[PDB]
Amino acid sequence: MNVTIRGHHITVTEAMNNAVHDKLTKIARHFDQIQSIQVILSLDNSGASDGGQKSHKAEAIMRVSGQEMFVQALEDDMYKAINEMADKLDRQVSKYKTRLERNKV
Amino acid sequence: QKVHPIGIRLGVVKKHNANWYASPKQYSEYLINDIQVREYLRKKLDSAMISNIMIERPTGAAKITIATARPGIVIGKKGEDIERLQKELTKMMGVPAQVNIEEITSPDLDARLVADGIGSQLERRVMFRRAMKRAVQNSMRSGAKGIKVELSGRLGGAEIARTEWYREGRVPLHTLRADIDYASVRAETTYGTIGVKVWIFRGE
Amino acid sequence: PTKIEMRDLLQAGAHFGHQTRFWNPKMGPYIFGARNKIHIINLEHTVKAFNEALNYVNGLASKKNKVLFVGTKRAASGIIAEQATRAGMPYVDHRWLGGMLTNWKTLRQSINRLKELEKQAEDGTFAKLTKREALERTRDMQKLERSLGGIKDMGGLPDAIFVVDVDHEAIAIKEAKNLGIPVIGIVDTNSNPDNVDYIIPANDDAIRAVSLYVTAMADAIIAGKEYAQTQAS
Amino acid sequence: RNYGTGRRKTSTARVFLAKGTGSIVVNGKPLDEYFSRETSRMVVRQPLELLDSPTAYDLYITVKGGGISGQAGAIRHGITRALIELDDTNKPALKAAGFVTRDSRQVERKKLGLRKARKRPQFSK
RNA sequence: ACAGGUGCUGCAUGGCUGUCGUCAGCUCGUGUCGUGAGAUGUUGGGUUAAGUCCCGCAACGAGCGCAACCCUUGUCCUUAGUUACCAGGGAACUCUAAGGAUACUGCCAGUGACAAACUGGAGGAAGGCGGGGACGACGUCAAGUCAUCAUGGCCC
Repeated sequence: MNVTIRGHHITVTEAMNNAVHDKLTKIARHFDQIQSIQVILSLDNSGASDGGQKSHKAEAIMRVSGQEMFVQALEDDMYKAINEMADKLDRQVSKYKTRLERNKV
Repeated sequence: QKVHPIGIRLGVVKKHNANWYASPKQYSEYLINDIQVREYLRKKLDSAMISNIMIERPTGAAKITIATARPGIVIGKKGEDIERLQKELTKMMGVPAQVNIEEITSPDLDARLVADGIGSQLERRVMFRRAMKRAVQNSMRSGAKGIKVELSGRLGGAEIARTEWYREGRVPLHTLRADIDYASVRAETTYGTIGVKVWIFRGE
Repeated sequence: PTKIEMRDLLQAGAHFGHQTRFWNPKMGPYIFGARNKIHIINLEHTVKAFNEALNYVNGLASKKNKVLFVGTKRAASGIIAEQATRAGMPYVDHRWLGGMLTNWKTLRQSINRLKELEKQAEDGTFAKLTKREALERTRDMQKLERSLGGIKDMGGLPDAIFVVDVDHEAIAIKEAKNLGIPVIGIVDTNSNPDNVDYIIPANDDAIRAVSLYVTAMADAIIAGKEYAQTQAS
Repeated sequence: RNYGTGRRKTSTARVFLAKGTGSIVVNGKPLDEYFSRETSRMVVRQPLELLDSPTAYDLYITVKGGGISGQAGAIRHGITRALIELDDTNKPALKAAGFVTRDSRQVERKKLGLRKARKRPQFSK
């Protein structure tokens, strides 16, 4: 399973890399059927008419066998964006895994 | 998202506002000098109400046909203001070009004049929807089968810009044989630029 | 023509109500009895109300007023059309469009479109049109004629309405109450007599019976017009 | 001297028909010498042999444009048109095989943002 | 004075663009119903590529979308015949490029609510949207663009 962590308009640091890798390996612990992960960390605006609050973005496009789920999170701080993105991705992994497991019965 | 109403109708029910032929080497020079003429004359005749201008030209001289609703101010007293512009037109253009002025019988049916009037009011700080409704009313009573005017930007000075449009009548954009006049000008307000688009539909 | 006879009303069968389970309890005064689970309308009452209705339509037609004949029932459409045309009166016989009278300013556009289509088919404009396009314009004309053929010459709201089967024409009754225009109606044992001024308790389901009431109304309006034409000279 | 014009893809064959032996002259050369592909060889003789008269007419065919099977189809269509020009009762039997209907199929233009008329650039998921 | 700035802000904007999506939708006027937000129309029976069409129906109508008008291709006709063509100098043919004809469920047989429509057949080059393209609704994503250009503010 691949893990790509790109950064648009921001310099991704070692701390950002760790803060994405630790959560990715946590989701990949419960789901072992993930093909690829691509996480883009962006700074999509300057908050010129709202004072931030959505200035940083963290998006995750993950590909599983037969499906592709994308999640995104806007936030003032990039670390909080990363955590919210990770939580959405974990919830979607759980949703897909339980649907697939309940399709057998 | 929407094609230009005149551009998509150029060959079906409409006509270009330039009617000269040039060899591939001459096309660049003719078009560049033509665009320069248009820009200079549109900046010079800002005070007057001038609609589409047809810069058509034979070999040598040219015949520039300007359509307006203020012929007196354009021409001047006994042709004293048309000739002063004639000399400059020849001075920057090639062989002396004759400029003739045509009259717009119904200024409320020309999409350019309506758009520029809306823009002038907006620049003079007239309430935006007041201007929209005034223009729609005038044009829809002046015989137009349909009008649609669209304002875009910081309407009134709002931080968050928006688009407000007003339709009355048909204005069937997707029909090619519609004879839809269109204009898109800008009002330079103290809080930025407002985009003023006007569609006027008047038959087949 | 101002009075109706009970003998031919009984012969037509205007006293046959519905079964004794669909009746409206507000029809108790007019119901004479129940014969084999069927309500019998009191001929005395229907004739007494019919005389007043005929007097009212005589007085209305003597003043060049318009009373609109409403009935879309399968046993009333053709008869309503015939007698309304005979009396020269507007009618609806196929379907009461919602808002016929409360939205008459919008029905004006459809009426005008129909009339200008009549003009274009009368002056022979089909020699300038195509084959199928003229056919579809003609089809549009006929479709509008079905809906609003009898009310094209109405020229305003009617001064009274004559409805057959109030229960069936409840929308027309509601509009009449909305606009205040009087409504005389034939109302059966199962129907609601409310919102109706000149109620005629009678059987509205038999074509033979409906013909009697509609012809009587037409004859009364005709007599009123004829009398109103006697003071010209 | 019954002449017919046939067209296919891009070729346009002008064929002249005369009652004769069966000499077929495709653009100045015999049929078998001009057409090196047997598939394109059948198509020219298909209408003649359909109604059982291969060696009954001298054909003067001039093809222009098109490839090697488009030209054969154009020649077949032109021969069909000349045969129906010769006889109208030929058409009822020569129509059931679809030899008189012009084939309007043509190279679909390359559309923008596409590799070909229909082919789309790939994108991995 | 200023000029200049490919300096910042596309989350202050205009203009232009992508995208859902050429998906069949999105609305409004008047009327009616509801204290009201709202509803109805726009739902239902069919039918269609299509809110396409018909029929019902408290709705009656309208607008933007759909379709058509546009380009090209497929058959034929007319004007014209060079630098094009070549059947016998020719004015036939191919071709070139302007104007037109044709196609409309027009006809037949059925099914279908006495309907819209559908199924098949003839003729025809083409049959039911003949093939392809242009045309991209209200809006969505604070989507892209201040580096095409213009532009408020900030800054050198």
